[PDB]
Amino acid sequence: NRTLTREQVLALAEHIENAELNVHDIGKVTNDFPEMTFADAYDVQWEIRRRKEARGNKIVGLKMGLTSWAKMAQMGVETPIYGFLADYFSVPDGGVVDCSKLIHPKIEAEISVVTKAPLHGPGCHLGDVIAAIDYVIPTVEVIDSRYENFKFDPISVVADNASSTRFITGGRMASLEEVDLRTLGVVMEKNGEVVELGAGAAVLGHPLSSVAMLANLLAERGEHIPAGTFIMTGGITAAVPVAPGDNITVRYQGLGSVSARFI
Ligand SMILES: [Ca+2]
Ligand SMILES: [Ca+2]
Repeated sequence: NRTLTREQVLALAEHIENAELNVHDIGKVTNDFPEMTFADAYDVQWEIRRRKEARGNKIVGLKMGLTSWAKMAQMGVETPIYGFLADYFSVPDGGVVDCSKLIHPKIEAEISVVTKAPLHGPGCHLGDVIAAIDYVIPTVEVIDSRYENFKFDPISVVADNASSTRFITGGRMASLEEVDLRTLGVVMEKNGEVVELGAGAAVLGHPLSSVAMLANLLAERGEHIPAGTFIMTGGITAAVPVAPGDNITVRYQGLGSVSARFI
């Protein structure tokens, strides 16, 4: 289920990573490799991860994309996608984000978890995930597809590390006992204006399901979710474009807020 030669995987990873590192968009790689499979794309993504680890970057978490059934159906895929988070993606609450290093960023309000027990697929579901959750963390992702197109293409997006670029953690880190992740409300404010509202249920119906799906996806490549893994479970709100000069704050009910300023 792979159509790329290894040379192509390596060349694509370099090409796609450079778009991120050098802050410029590129054509969707499925335009030059229309037969690219998800296995191909994950090979490319994991190769980008390897490139980053090889230069000393710590991989500090994972994120989940396409965590909406409606969006999956629209894309004609049956599962979400994942990407990894590198250490330098991290932005502190209230932190300043330099858009000169970004292409056309948007933010998404998410709830992250840190696990305290290993999780694996296949066949992982909500019930298997609950005991393994240590705490939850309000997290705003900054996504920034390195592709210049308008169509979301899941395979290219996977190769592009699911458009990962920054994540902003903040608010209170709460145990699962304190939080109903389905009804967890978020309010995204941009420049003083409420621009998106959402509830955790927007992530598959239950954000923790995203963790189970991640375990299942990782299991396809013979990986799992080790205890202590930080996982951004998916966009609760529609993604909101940001630009220099923007200030955003996302309030999480009962868990404080996550803010960032863009320059
Ligand atoms: Ca996201
Ligand atoms: Ca805050």
